[PDB]
Amino acid sequence: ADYSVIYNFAPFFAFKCYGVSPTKLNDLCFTNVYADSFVIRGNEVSQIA
Amino acid sequence: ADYSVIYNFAPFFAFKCYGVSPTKLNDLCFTNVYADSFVIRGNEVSQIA
Ligand SMILES: *[C@@H]1O[C@H](CO)[C@@H](O)[C@H](O)[C@H]1NC(C)=O
Repeated sequence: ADYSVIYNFAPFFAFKCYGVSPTKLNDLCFTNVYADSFVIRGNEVSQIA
Repeated sequence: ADYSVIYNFAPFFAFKCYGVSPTKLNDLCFTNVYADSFVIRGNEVSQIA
């Protein structure tokens, strides 16, 4: 997993991580990763938390 | 030093201060001030910390 290339795919501003830090994702080793994708409204982004 | 005129020079939103507060900068008296200027990408601003 190379998390330093994600910035080259989408025009977002910054991550928002809860249990870890965005800069420390290149050192830890996990068991499985899951990715969920969808489209919502502008003011409903704060509800994903 | 008058830090209330800085808002009239650049179209930024707000300060981001770490050791002090932006509203209390008119009272303290320092020894020297340094200013560094450059241009970076949009998503690399969060790395200046
Ligand atoms: C720096 O500040 C103004 C904005 O108030 C800018 O338009 C201009 O390039 C500079 N000021 C002058 C007098 O040139």
